[PDB]
Amino acid sequence: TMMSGRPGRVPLQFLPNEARSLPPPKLTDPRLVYMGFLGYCSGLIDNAIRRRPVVSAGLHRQLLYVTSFVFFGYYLLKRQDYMYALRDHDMFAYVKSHPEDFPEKDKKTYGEILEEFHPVR
Amino acid sequence: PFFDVQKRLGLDLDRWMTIQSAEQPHKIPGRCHAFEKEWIECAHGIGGIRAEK
Amino acid sequence: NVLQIVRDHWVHILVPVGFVFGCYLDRRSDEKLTAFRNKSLLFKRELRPNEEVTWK
Amino acid sequence: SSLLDLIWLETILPKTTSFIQMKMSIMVSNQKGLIKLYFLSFLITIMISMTLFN
Amino acid sequence: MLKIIIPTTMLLPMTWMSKHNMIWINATVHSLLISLISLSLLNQLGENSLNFSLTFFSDSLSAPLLVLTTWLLPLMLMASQSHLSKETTTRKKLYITMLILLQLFLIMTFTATELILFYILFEATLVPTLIIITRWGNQTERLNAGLYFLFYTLAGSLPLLVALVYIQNTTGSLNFLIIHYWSHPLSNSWSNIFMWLACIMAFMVKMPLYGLHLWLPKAHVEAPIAGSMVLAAVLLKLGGYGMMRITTILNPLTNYMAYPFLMLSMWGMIMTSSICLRQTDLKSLIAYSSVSHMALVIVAIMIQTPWSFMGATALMIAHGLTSSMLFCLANTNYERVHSRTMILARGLQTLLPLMATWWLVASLTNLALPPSINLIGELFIITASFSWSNITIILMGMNMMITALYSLYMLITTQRGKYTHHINNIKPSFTRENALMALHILPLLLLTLNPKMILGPLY
Amino acid sequence: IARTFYDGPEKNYEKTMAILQIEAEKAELRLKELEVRRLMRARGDGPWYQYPTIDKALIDHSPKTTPDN
Amino acid sequence: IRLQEDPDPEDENLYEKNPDSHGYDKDPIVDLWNMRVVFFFGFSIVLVLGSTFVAYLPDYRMQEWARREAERLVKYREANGLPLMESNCFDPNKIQLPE
Amino acid sequence: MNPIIYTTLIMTVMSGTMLVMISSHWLLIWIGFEMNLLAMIPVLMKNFNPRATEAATKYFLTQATASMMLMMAIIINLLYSGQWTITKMFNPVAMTMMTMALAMKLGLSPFHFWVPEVTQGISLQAGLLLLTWQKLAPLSVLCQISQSINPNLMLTMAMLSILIGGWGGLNQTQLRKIMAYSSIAHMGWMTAVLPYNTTMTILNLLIYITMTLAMFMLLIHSSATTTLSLSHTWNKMPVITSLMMVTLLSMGGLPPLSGFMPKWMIIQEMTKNESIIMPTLMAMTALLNLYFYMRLAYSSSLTMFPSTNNMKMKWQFEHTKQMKLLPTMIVLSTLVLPMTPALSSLN
Amino acid sequence: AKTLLHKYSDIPEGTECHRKAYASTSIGGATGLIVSAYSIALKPPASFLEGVARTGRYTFTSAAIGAIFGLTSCISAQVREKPDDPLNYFIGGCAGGLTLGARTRSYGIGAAACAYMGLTAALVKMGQLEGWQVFAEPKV
Ligand SMILES: CCCCCCCCCCCCCCCCCC(=O)OC[C@H](COP(=O)(O)OCCN)OC(=O)CCCCCCCCCCCCCCCCC
Repeated sequence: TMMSGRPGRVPLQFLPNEARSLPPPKLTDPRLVYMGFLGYCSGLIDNAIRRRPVVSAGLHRQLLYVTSFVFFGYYLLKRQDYMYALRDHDMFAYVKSHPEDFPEKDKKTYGEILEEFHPVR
Repeated sequence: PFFDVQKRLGLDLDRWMTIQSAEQPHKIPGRCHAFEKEWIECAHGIGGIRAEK
Repeated sequence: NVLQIVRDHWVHILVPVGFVFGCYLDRRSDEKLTAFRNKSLLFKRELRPNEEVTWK
Repeated sequence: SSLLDLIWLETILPKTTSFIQMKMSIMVSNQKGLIKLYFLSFLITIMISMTLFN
Repeated sequence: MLKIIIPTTMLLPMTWMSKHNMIWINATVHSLLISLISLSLLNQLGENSLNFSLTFFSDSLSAPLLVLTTWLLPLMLMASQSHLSKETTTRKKLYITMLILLQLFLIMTFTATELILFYILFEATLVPTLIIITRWGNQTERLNAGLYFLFYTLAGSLPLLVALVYIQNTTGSLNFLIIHYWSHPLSNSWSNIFMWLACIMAFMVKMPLYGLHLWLPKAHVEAPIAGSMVLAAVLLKLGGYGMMRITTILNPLTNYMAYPFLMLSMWGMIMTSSICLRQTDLKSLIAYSSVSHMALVIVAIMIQTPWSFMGATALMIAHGLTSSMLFCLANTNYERVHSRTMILARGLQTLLPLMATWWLVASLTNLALPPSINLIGELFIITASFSWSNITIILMGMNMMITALYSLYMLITTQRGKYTHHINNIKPSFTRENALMALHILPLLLLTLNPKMILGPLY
Repeated sequence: IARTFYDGPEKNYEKTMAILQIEAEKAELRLKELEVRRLMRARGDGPWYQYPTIDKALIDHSPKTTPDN
Repeated sequence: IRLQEDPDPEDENLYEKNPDSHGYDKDPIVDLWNMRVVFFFGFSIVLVLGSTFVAYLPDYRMQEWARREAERLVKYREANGLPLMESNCFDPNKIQLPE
Repeated sequence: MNPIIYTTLIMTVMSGTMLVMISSHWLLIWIGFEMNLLAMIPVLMKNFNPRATEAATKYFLTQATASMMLMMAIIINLLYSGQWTITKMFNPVAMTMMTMALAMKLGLSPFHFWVPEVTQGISLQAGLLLLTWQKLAPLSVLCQISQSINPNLMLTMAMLSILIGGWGGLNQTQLRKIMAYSSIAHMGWMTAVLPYNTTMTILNLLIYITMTLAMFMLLIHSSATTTLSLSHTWNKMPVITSLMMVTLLSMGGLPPLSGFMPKWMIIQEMTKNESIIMPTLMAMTALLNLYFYMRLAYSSSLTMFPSTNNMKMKWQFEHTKQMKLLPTMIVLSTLVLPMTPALSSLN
Repeated sequence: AKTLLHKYSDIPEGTECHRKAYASTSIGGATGLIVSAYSIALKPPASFLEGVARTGRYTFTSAAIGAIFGLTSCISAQVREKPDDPLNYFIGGCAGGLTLGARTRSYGIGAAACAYMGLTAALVKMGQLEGWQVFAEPKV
């Protein structure tokens, strides 16, 4: 386990207060659209299993499927973006704190670099 | 795996019984209370790897 | 019978509107890769008097 | 056609592997469901894990 | 590439919402429109590819394959119309959905810009093909054919996934542009040998390679007409495209590891042509001819010279079109007499003149009659192989002779001679079948007129 | 045809430059992340891989029954 | 016998119920319009229009540009007495050999 | 069984698992395991018959032995450390005993026979609950004690589980035994990835639970317990057969379905740690699982087996009971591959 | 098992062929004993004598395979004077496979065992040379 045990981690918290400094996902996000598509597919499968007209029966429950999937997907995307931002922040902090472990290397141009040539014949 | 409901809600379900240097009835000390206290105070807050090392 | 024609031949617009939407999405994706617009060594150019972007 | 394609190319990769998998499946699933037998197997596994694992 | 991707995902709901008697018409019309739209990808540059976005890009190698797929879909729809008359509406819509999903996956596979997405889509193409074969095949052996196909492909491709994730961890990215610009030589060690083996063996099993090819006759013989058309024309070219893409990071080790595969491919050309000489089934003959042509493409890719990649691309396109046409002709003959035996029906030139003409043209294109793109690709590959070594000319010459032999043998057996007396259900050829053959054959001659569009990025 | 259906080479050129920049940055970040993860797991002096230890707040410092606790 | 199975039906001939059949559908009108749309779209639109589009595709491969540049370079080289083709692709002054 | 008693026992099983997952004390974790087993036995013995009684007896014997081994490991760890908190165990022998006890509870090889035995003995709902919950809990314990796990022993048990599951599924014909061997193989995958990334372990757990729920609920809907019984479903409700086919394809790891995501992530994580041979063998061995999945799919969806005459009365009548969250579990088990980066949320 | 593997690896490759064969025979005997114990536990013998016979057959087969592999590999390496070559291990593995086929009286089993055992022995030698690890320690 990598992230668990991080200092300042409040248990059983889906979104801490520091996650509110990040841009919230746009409502037109392709991931949100895919979540809504999954909800619509679940509604169609529900109609098919229960032996109802697939594309015309249960419009209210299909709408509820889509809405629930979009809601949960939005919150899941917020948490995912927060976790990735936290990972990048920790990585950059450690790189700053350990310059001898992450040193800069000399940049030699290809004119100076010697590389072997392997003919194709 | 480990949903820390005790830490989240401020409960003491088993943390009283976790160690033998905690609050004992009638203030009865453990056999190795001093050694355990020193080990805990050394290893607290530095992580498992650093605590072992 | 005009409603019946629509009720039966409304599926013939799906592919055209999908093509239009795909072109729109391609343009919208191209607008996100403008980091080096008018900045390449080969095509760096002074803008015309009535012009703001070299390409869209 | 017959010797290479229909016989030996079929024998090397797909037929030999299929035969091996079938034999292993029979060996694995041929158990009689006897608690005494597979608890003795549990004991042997326990002893092996305790001794030859360091 | 979204302007091509989205219309297929709109073909799906259109197919599922169209009327029961309009599904074929709508699917064919809109597939033709999508092919016309996809024709715009042929306007490739000369130095670098067309980078639409971070996910999709088009190259001079990807564009002809995309055009071929988008053109091949409506022909498969016509063949499905032919052989699925008595099916129910829902099952017909499911068949069309399988074809549409396969086309969409192929388009995304050809336009993918990263190796892992390429692998995901290239493995995603397995499901629709397996479903089509094992569900709408006509004979008992379709289940065995599906099992062989699926397990050959997966046993080939899983080490490719392991190698790809290892390469990403080692280098940083699997993006094709990055792995081309940041390419470094591969040392001659056991680990590099096994990574080379993983990638190459995956694509060779997909290709297929001689000795790893039994799944091809098994699946092509037992598949329905649309499945055979897509298996031979496009799905066989995934291995060639992958090899032409994956060999960027395998040099110079490819100069040392290519010998076993080159010998296998050349002797496989010879052996499969000889097998074609003595086949009692027409579909098996066509399948083994496909194997021989793909072995020639393997030789070109392995020798890996600028004159060999152009020949490889041209031969891939030409073989796809020719094999699709041959399978369509064989399917028409089968649907007339309900048997795949070649010597069962004869005198078909006396009974059906126009089909005899189509057979003649298809067999002439199969044996690489100049100036067809089949011959263009074969001649480029032969010249590159001659530059590589001077006995490959002997092997190519004998392969070409046997190819002409079996092509004209099947032509003479099916079309010429005395008609079978007791076969009295040979109805005149349908306008649908004639149009299918014409739409197969005319693009070949047009590409002969303009050959620079299918010679790859090294032109 | 060029005016209607296509664009100039500058658009594709600079889009390719931007894509290359993004992909190179991502590859560098992936390598750096792998190095950071390896070092953190090896040492334990970073925010990651902080396995739990016994809390010191549980210790009772009140006088006991015997002076030698 | 082992099953209550239907006998294998005889294959239907489209020409029996419709001598003018194009082979697309058993419905005459649907068959006729399927043939018409296939022929029109495929042959006319795809073949003719795509063929002329590909024929008149702009020269983005820069073949003519390369020819003109080669002519210009050849003229400049042979006018000044310089070799037509240089010995090296890059500059040995900029290249630093290891020593 | 009274409905109130049944729901009380189900809630007791869930409360025991929750106590195991929230307790920081080894005694409390052992108490949770004991409560879980005690409340689980009647659930197995709900439908009373000699086979169910035998399955419950075997399950009780196995779980009691595992609990005794786990308590012995706890006591041994207490002897050398004097600590009750569940952390990295301070004694290798105690760690080995704990690992063996948890493997026995999970069903990892060579402790696997009771899994198909009990699964065949008990009904479909009992098997579903057994697999899901009784694998949910010990995996939580293992994830908590991951940093002290012996990689050699853990990976040996995982590979043995994968191989045994593949071969058993190849040879079996009963649907419940096929599901049991599938569970064994997936547990092998999870425990193979366990010593490197508990996040990947949890992701595999979630995907496996979703797919198993979908498959078991489809089997309950079709009321089929054998291959031939399932072979008649196409003549009554062909939609269920197609959904079962796509679920079987997903469980085999075929892209672009949801089942490929756990295998893909596990392969990536293991190859990050310079491990190639184990991921290669694990990937190649799943072909046996896919083979028996495909063989099961041939008999139900891709072909039409002969039917009977009373199936006409079956057509005349209609299914009454409605499964809960069946469409959601079907969708989540086949169409969540483009949502893979949510494993960061799972982290 | 670790001690036996350490002894086998500590014995030099191209030298001390008798000791290398002894180490391989010990490893094979241990494997055969474990297999015999599992076989008796899972499939009970009819009688004690039959169980002893089965254990002896399995142990002798495994020990013969190990001894043949060790002897063949060490002798090949010594005569070719080319250590660190997977071909020696391949020859030893095929020899062990042929020994198994002779013990089971089956030409097809012998051929398949030769092929598979030679391949896996070559893989083991390549892993020893290149530093491949089967059970990798958690690193990242
Ligand atoms: C890609 C193109 C295709 C490339 C690959 C083409 C195929 C190549 C391989 C062809 C097959 C070779 C033989 C493989 C199996 C050998 C074992 C075998 O066949 O066993 C079965 C049989 C059992 O016999 P049994 O039942 O006891 O009694 C009947 C008669 N006595 O056993 C017997 O009857 C035993 C008969 C043995 C006869 C001699 C066999 C010699 C050939 C095999 C060894 C070849 C070694 C090559 C080494 C090359 C090194 C570079």
